[PDB]
Amino acid sequence: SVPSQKTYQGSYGFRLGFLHSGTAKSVTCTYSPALNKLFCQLAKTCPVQLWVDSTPPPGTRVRAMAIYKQSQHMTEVVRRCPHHERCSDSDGLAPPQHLIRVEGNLRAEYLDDRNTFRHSVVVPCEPPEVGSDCTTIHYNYMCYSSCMGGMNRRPILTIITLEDSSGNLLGRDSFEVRVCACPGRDRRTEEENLR
Ligand SMILES: [Zn+2]
Repeated sequence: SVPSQKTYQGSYGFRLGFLHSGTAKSVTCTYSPALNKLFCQLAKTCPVQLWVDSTPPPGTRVRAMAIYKQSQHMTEVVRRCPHHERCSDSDGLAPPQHLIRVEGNLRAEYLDDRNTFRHSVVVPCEPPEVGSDCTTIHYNYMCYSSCMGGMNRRPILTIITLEDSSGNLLGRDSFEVRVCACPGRDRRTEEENLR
């Protein structure tokens, strides 16, 4: 009833990486290592790096799923709010209910779990291009953390799983996400509160 969020590098040394985008008030996506938390604007590009120590087998995939961070909400499926699920901002592939989309990858698949009813988006695990040491997936988050009737100000985590071709676990990592109007200011504020 609750997906695991335990960090697990596995046999391939799987882990995420994030750019260093800063906290200017204009920034659209920014990652806080101190908070392990990504702050982003609605529907803007969120680059997430995938790092491995060795190449996983052909057919390996990478899945993203959101859960509520607070235990008392963790069994509730994270979905878009009653407004956003109806705003016809379809990209042609993502169901309108799904919070997390993958940008610019026609091989992305969206799953509505027949048992848990949770949403996820999965793509094939690509090898780095020549001259590159990692691969990057571009995610979009399609509701604000504040959306009423949806996340409703509750924080979420995104869980990224490296999977084999059967969907078995190879690796796992995660990060908190806040989708908000001013990620730079909010990151600064929360890092200050932590200090
Ligand atoms: Zn919304």
